[PDB]
Amino acid sequence: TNIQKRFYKGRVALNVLANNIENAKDIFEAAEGYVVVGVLSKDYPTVEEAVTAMKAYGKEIEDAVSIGLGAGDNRQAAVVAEIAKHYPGSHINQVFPSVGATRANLGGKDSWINSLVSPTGKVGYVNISTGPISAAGEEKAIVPIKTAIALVRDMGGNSLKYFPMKGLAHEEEYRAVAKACAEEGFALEPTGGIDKENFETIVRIALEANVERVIPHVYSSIIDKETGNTKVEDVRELLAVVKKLVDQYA
Ligand SMILES: [Cl-]
Ligand SMILES: [Cl-]
Repeated sequence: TNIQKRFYKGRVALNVLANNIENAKDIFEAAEGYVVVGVLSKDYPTVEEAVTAMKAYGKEIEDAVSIGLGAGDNRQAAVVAEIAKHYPGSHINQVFPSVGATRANLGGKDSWINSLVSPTGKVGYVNISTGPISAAGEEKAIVPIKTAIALVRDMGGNSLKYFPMKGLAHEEEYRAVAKACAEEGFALEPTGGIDKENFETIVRIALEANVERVIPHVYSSIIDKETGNTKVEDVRELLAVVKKLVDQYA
């Protein structure tokens, strides 16, 4: 699988955004290849323009592209499902009820698809009502983490995208998600409010739980607003943290 070479020592792959193809190349070099680089569907008016762009970013970085919704924006879920017919990338961000469509649309090309599920205020339970119609309903479907993992697997997904975390604001809920993932042999992608000061703790929680594959997403906290570029020195600093941390689980 293409994404497997993106995990440092098989444990942690960074997910950060690229502003342009030069930024993607510089990020990929700074992360020593242990990264998938987000290109957002929202940034393009059509599926065709998105596909063209993503292939052009991919050409340079061994197709280590993460196909984005745009901060988990559920209106982009149908657009991402459609992009999947024409470009698999290495990694695809998707909302829970569109995972199945996206896997089918890949038409057998290898890729890794996450499933957006959200905190609920209830330790042990995730909100799977993350598509456009489901997110707009009066009640949400709030279910035990492991039942959500089982359903994601039935839809052809590889991981839980846990969002929005607001950093460590929901630490106890995140701890239980990490535990459930580890026990089910399933991958986890913490997202939302991750910065250079809470990055190590968030990843460590997952590793300590014994989650095998973790993909932390680090977005605007490492983006230089002057250029819109993800900062290369920040990506270097994050990889150094990843190595120091993972080298302890031998
Ligand atoms: Cl996304
Ligand atoms: Cl957040």
